[PDB]
Amino acid sequence: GSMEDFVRQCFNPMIVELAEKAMKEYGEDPKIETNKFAAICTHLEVCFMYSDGGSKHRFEIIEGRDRIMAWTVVNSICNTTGVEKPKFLPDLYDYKENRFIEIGVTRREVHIYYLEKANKIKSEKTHIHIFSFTGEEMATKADYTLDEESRARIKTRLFTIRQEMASRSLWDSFRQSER
Ligand SMILES: CCCCC(=O)C1=C(O)C(=O)c2c(O)c(O)cc(O)c2C1=O
Ligand SMILES: [Cl-]
Ligand SMILES: [Mg+2]
Ligand SMILES: [Mn+2]
Repeated sequence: GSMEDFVRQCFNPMIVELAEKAMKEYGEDPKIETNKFAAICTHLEVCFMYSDGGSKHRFEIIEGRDRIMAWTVVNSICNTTGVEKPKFLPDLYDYKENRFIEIGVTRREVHIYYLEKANKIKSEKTHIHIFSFTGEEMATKADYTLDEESRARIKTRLFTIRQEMASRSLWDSFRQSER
């Protein structure tokens, strides 16, 4: 109950509505699966923060879009470059280094998640980039895409959430709840 409260206090209304949508599409109730709610909100925020990271329109956002537009963006980019169309929707496209990006956000250790992602997606083409709430980060062939300045600004936001969750005692539960 106080997590739902937190979610609507801490996150911008656009992120909140996108999350509710994304959850209801799998039949999960945000008022009930409140730890998934917060987890989705955070993932989306990082995506949006990451996309502002570098040069102006360095990145095309794919996450947060409906499936048709999402795929329109993908199919369009593979048609005009020739980079292998992926088997799943990624999170961004990097116009500077011509590759898609999967972004992950983990409550566990950053190596455990990176493994699951790598095996989950296969397609050697795409890029992975994990963040934690404790400031850890792991990237594909250790290539961190953004500059250290913008990267820290994300990890700093992720920490404050961890703290502000802990402040309301919600964190202990939120950390055990990742599947
Ligand atoms: C299990 C198969 C279902 C697909 C799914 O729910 C996910 C996404 O669409 C997605 O876009 C996604 C991230 O972007 C992500 O960073 C972590 C994830 O765990 C997911 C997902 O798990
Ligand atoms: Cl807000
Ligand atoms: Mg969007
Ligand atoms: Mn992702």
